[PDB]
Amino acid sequence: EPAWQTRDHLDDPVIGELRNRFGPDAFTVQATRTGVPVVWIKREQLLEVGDFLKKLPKPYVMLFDLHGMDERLRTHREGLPAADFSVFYHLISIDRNRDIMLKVALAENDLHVPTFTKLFPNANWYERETWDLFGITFDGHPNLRRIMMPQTWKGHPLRKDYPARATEFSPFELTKAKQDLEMEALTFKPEEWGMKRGTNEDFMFLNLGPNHPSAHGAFRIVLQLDGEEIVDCVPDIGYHHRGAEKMGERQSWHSYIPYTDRIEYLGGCVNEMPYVLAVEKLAGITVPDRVNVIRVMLSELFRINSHLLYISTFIQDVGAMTPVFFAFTDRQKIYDLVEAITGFRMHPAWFRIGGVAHDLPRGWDRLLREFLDWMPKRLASYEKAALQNTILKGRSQGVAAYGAKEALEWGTTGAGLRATGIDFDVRKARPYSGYENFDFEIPVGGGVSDCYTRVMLKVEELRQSLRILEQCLNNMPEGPFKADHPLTTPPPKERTLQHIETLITHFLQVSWGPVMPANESFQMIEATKGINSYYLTSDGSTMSYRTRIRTPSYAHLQQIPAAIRGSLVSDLIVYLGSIDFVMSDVDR
Amino acid sequence: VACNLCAVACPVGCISLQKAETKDGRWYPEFFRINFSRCIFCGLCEEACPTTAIQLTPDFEMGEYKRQDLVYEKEDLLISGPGKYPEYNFYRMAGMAIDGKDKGEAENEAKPIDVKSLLP
Amino acid sequence: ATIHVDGKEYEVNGADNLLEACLSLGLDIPYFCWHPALGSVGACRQCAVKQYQNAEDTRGRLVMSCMTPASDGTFISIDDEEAKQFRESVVEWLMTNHPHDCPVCEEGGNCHLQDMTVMTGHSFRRYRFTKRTHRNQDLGPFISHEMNRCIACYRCVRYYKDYAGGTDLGVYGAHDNVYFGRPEDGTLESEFSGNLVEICPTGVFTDKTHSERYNRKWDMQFAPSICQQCSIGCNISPGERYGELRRIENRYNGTVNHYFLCDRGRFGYGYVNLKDRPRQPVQRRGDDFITLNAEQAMQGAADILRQSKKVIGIGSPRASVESNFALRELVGEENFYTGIAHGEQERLQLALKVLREGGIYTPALREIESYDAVLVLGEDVTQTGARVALAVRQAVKGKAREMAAAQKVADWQIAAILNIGQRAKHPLFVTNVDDTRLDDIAAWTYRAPVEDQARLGFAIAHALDNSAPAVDGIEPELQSKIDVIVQALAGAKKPLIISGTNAGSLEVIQAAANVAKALKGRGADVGITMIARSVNSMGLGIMGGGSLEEALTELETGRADAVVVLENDLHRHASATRVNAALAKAPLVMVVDHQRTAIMENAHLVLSAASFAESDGTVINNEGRAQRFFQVYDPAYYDSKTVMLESWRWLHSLHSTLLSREVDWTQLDHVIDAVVAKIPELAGIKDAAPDATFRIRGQKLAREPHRYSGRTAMRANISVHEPRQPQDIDTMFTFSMEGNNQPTAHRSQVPFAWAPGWNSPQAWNKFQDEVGGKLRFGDPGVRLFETSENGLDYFTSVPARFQPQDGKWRIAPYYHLFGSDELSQRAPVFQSRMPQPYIKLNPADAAKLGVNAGTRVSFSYDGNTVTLPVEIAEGLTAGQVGLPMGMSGIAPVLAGAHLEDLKEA
Amino acid sequence: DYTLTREIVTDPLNVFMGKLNDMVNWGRKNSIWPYNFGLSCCYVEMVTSFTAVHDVARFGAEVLRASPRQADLMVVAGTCFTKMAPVIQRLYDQMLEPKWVISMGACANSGGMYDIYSVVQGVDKFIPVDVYIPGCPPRPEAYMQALMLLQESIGKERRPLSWVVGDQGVYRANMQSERERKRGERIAVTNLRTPDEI
Ligand code: SF4
Ligand code: SF4
Ligand code: SF4
Ligand code: SF4
Ligand code: SF4
Ligand code: SF4
Ligand code: FES
Ligand SMILES: [Ca+2]
Repeated sequence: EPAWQTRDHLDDPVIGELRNRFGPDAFTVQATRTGVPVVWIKREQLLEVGDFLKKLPKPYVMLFDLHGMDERLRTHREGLPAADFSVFYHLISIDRNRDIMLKVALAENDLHVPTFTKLFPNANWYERETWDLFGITFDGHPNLRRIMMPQTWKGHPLRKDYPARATEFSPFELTKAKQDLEMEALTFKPEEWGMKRGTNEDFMFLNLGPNHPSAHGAFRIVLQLDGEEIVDCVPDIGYHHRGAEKMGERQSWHSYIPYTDRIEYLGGCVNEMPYVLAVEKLAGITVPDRVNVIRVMLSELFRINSHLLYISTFIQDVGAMTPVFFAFTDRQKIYDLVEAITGFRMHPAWFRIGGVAHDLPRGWDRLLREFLDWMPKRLASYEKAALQNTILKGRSQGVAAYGAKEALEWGTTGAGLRATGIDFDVRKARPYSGYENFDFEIPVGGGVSDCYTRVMLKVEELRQSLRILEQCLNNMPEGPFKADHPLTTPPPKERTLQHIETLITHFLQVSWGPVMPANESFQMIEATKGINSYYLTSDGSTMSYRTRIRTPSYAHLQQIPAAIRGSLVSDLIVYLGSIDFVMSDVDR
Repeated sequence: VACNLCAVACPVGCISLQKAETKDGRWYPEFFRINFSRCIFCGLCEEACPTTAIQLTPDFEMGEYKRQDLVYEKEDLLISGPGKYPEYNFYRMAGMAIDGKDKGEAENEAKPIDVKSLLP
Repeated sequence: ATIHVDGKEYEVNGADNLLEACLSLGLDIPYFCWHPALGSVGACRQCAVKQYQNAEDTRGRLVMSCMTPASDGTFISIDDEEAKQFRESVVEWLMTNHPHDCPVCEEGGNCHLQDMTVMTGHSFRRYRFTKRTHRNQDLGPFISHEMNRCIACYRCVRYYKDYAGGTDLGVYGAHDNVYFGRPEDGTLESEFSGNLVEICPTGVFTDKTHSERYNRKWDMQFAPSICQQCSIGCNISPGERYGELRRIENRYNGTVNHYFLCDRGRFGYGYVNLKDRPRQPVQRRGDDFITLNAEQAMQGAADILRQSKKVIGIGSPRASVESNFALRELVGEENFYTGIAHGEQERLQLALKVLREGGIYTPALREIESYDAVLVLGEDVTQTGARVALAVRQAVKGKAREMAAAQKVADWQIAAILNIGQRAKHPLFVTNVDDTRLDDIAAWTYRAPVEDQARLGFAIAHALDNSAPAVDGIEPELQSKIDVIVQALAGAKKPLIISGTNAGSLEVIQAAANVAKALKGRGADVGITMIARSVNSMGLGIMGGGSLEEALTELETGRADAVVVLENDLHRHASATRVNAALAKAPLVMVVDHQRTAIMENAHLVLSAASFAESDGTVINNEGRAQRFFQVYDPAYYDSKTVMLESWRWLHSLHSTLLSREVDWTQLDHVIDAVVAKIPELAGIKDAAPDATFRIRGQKLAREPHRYSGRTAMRANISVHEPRQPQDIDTMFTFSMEGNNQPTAHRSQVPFAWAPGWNSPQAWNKFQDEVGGKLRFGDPGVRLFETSENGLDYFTSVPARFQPQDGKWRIAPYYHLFGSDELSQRAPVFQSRMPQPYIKLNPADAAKLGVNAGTRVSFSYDGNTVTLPVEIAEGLTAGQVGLPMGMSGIAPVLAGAHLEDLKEA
Repeated sequence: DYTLTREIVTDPLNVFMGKLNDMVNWGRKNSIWPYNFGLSCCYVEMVTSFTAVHDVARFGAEVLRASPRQADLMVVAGTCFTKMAPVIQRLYDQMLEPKWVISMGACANSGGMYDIYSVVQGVDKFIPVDVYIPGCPPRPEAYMQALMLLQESIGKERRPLSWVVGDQGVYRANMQSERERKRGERIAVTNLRTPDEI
């Protein structure tokens, strides 16, 4: 049985446990290509099912994802409960190394679900986004307000009857929103943001945005301060919302790849990898080994690029300015190799459904050798010049620390979760793209996720990525760069240029689009900043019926108030520098 | 050959063209315009081109004073040579007859046999 | 019947084959040579499935699903590995000789062969040898020919010969050199040859008129519209790109015109793209012209009309029900006049009275094919109502269908049905002034003057029932042929009587009504069909109004000083000199029209009306069915200076500016409600389509496909800033991709057929309840009137025999499919198809006047002499002269008229 | 040719006043202080241009300001989201004369690939732009090229020397388009390197 085959996962022990606890008629198991068991739960049993999953012997500890779905235009709903809308809950058991996707069906007029925030606190922002984009009410939510769109927005953009395209620009609305911006500083009400005790006559209120002079993006945080101590902080996000999921419903499976590039814009091919893997699951494509090695090498090069940017930006946030110049020189070496291979620097859009766009150019190994000889001396110099400086250690050590429980309850992934001591990397736990054929280590922390611990873990991850690149350079299969599947999009170019069957396939694939049979697919990867996942629903057409992107920066930004309360503002800047987020990843 | 595959493959939709035909039957673009203020330089049009006509070249210096001047018509795009693919000719492959290539003169094509031929 | 496909149980019709049953169930089986309208022949071998003997069978056998009945307890597998391998191999065999042509082939993106190549999953070529090639033929102005792309599926010859009755297409040659085409270069002679471009699954036969301004299907903007070129009401999908009407595709209507158009509807759209069309309101000051915007035109026209003493209106059967009603509201009902002549109006109201008071059911166009005897009286159906002639051909083949059904032969096995019914056919009796295109299948053809055709009809009615009035002076040979017709019609289980207003005689319509009444009185299931002239002739007849001659007398006596003329070239319905005099005398002439007509030089105001591509409205076909057509594109999108509004919008805004001095344009549903409130006989046009608030789960219906390209570059030469999307407050369609076109959407109006994996016209399979049946939620359009409980009385006014008169030449009409409909003559591609105007003479009359074939003769009509060259017509009886109606200078009102001083030039 | 703002006019430009206006323009064009404003990925390539491997400091345009009062050039490098558009407008209004605008990338130019419900289709919907850079992202040397184009535009413009003496109108040179200027050399290109090699 291939790894992309449709499965019901009835042999998962959690299905038997749910059978024993709630009975056999309490839920409906759906066969998908997501790789996880998908269970349709009644709305009135959702909290009991969630608590039961949380109290298992090897429990489901993390709410990985929570979002909605407009099911009104879905023609192929065979074996599914009747639903105008639905809400899905992706939960991860680390100890079992397993997931489960709960789905609640909803009628068009009865669009309310009990809140999940008492079980998992990251459900706050997830349910705010579900209410914002789908209009689904969550009963019991502390502050159910719009998080992506402005508060005075009409409609819900991810509904199927909402038009995707930009409306006609009016300067009157711009001047009205400017007046809103200049009056908000005078008419601030600290109850509509979920805040309490709105002036003790000592709480000073500051704003950090909505413009930030940094590479992670521009965003606003409202700070409630007692002297220099943060007693409350609520973020304002959605300032970089690009409608990427709605655009996923508008582009074909092939033409959406450049949009996947710009989710986490320091990631590139790393961002492309989960999307093309999920589409290949929908298409039933098993890529050859050379494709796996090529995609792994590109992803590791972009991971080194992103980590160099993160370490240099953290050092600049501490107060040392020269390592960012040197790290950008190293980024230029990486960009030389990436430009040679893909023809682009930052958004290569080079991965394809079933492979990559072109073969590797002649002489790529010389550039890889030059980079692999250039990097380690520079990394050691960076450590000795900035990372071992006691001023940086005093700025970083002990600042915004959390343990394993706080990381699990907020959906924290990546270097923060591993800095809490939990050894969970996607490339080892749920291997993808031939990562099992590479010998590399996963660095973990001692149990405390500090700013310094996260930065040093990212340094060791950079060294491990250099090891993976060395193994990629020494071991390359001499095979195809595209799979021989009929749904490989586009087909190989020379056969397109001289064979009529291949020309026909290319013609229909680039114009109407490749036809993906109706299914649901899922793929999570270890991105540069945590776990990035694509959840794709095909209704049998040439475009996605639903593209859901889970990004780790959303979860880390939601974890910000739990870890920074009672600290200084300078500690908040250091924490923002040590998270490794970008606002495009947050808002999508 | 104004086949319009690059325009539909463009995710931004910044390619517009119209097919015209010569006297001998050769397809060509009557016009061809690319809005470079919209273009994201993703290369999907070059990938989709079945004739290797449209190509992305190593030239980054495209800065402009007026945004209307970033609309490049056919006179601003058509160059004097083959570019990155020096030998490919789609019309040597196509069965459609043009000037200088009658029926049966394309690659891997036999001469036409008329139905009134005496051979069985 | 119970079938089991891939382990799933299904209930199907046992009289269907497996391919049509499985395609009706939503399953995907590739196919080439089968068509729903043509039956099964088993040529292409693409539709192979694996049939098992029973449930406990594992080997199976590959069968063709199109040639295998969907009998009870059938067991088949589509996704069997051997069946999939064989279907891929069939695609591969078709691909060995296929040219490398998709970029320069007009079928690309709309190609059934491309779709089935992708559907079978065949994308790797291992064939390395040479490809066979073919020379192409010239097939005329409409169809381009490219035989390299042929897959030898035989669909073209089966449709053209077996279905459409054409004779100049065929298959030639042998084994892999099979060639599909004509015996030599020449124009395809069939009136229904244009359906080849959708019948052919490859790019062999292509729309040449589209090919001149080619664009791909995904780049089109479509709308569900009605063909304007005659009264049949065939549903069409006009598709546009860059502001110009690019193509007319067939839009499936299971009740009207299911898969097929005629060539007039398909290729006679080119008048919309004419450069001399009015784009904006123009007002003449002295000898100069000034261009106004819509507000200034409304203010000035309202002021001048308010100053006038009496405003009269002249509608048109071209224009929709809403626009004619808006004219009738603006000028008043008593001051409203129909734009057609007095005799034309009398024949039209008599046809309407027979249709909605004759007590005899009038069948739809699809229902015509089930009648087992046809009598056509006077109406040259092929040249005036061509799709009715196609349906009558199918009804004639009904006899072979009956004899095959007697021998327990399945209704889809078309070759066996044709073999059993060799040349036996249901009786067709056509009457005309000359030979018709239906004569090759007609049991009898009566070439006689229109009064003699009426006398034949009255004699048939009297021989069917003695209460009908008798005809005295019938020759014994004509009496024997009348007895043949009467014996054929009396023994028929379902006789059909077809007539129309094109014959130009009231007594022909009365004779048809008397035959229908006589057949009704004997308990037969008789149907009656009337053929009107133009797209909304029946709507203008239902609305009513005075004739054009009454309006001309009003404008000539001077008691009417302002005239509004809507969508009307007045020279078609009246003499040109009288019209020019009455319009030069009138101090105010306002013309609302979308074409540069000849009365726009004497027009003081000209309003740029929209054509059917740029307007919404309702038209009534000759069956009595109200059908809504929708706007295709916004004319102001590319050229913002274009002020081209709906005619009812113009006239409603004029009435509002006249009354309240304020400019309110309107909404379409308000005009619909106004029509159904003032006119109760047009109350059915409310239900023809849902209103503009109709939604499919909250979203509108899309006009363009999902992959519509160039949205940030198609106007970038004008300005790099993208304009706003056009807003459609009139209908439920949106002018964008942001809409719904799902095949399962609960609607009846479908702008275009597309499904994932089905990019060709075969996606109409997905848009149907069963393949070849109706649309899934019903065909659009509703009948205005039901069958009356009581019929009429026998018309006792039997006309006398035609006597020739010396110096008096009775004009016999000779209609043409290419040339007798005004807007289609305006299309530039119809000039190549335009026959040279020849005046038809009897050999005896031409010998008496001493003129041979090809000589120019001059005749005087309305005090004006015109010269036409002579063609000898044997069938035209003496005392008649044959003229081509509707041509340049020969109005259709001349049919049935006399002529004076026909002399050799 | 020139464009007047306070109209297409001619060149208004004594021989000392012209030389000293040229010295004013030279000082303005050789001292350009960009504003620090991070919108999206285009800003990452902009700060890549600021780094050592490119060294845009050579042109004197490295002085990055967190205050719009001390910044002469606004580089809109990123998508103009609907929530960020009033912020961009306020930051532009906070700048002082003379102020110049460079749109960097397809998002700032036209909206780019995001013709979506939450994105303003180009920053020139509400803010005047002097130099546009196509690309997604433009490479750092393209940003430097746009900087040189801005210097050529600045060196050919006429601004009020003082607010109390002389004409107070702002004159902007209607320069030739770069497309028509480079059409001579771009069309003459015949052969490029094949993509198989490096
Ligand atoms: S490179 Fe530019 S023109 Fe070509 S497909 Fe991409 S966005 Fe469109
Ligand atoms: S550039 Fe290529 S893809 Fe585009 S229309 Fe021309 S031949 Fe077709
Ligand atoms: S007929 Fe179809 S497969 Fe053949 S060249 Fe044309 S588009 Fe391609
Ligand atoms: S010309 Fe077309 S319809 Fe006729 S046999 Fe060939 S492919 Fe079939
Ligand atoms: S029969 Fe009449 S309505 Fe139908 S396509 Fe022909 S002209 Fe149009
Ligand atoms: S133009 Fe491209 S690189 Fe620049 S901000 Fe937009 S998505 Fe990012
Ligand atoms: S469709 Fe059945 S053999 Fe052709
Ligand atoms: Ca309209």
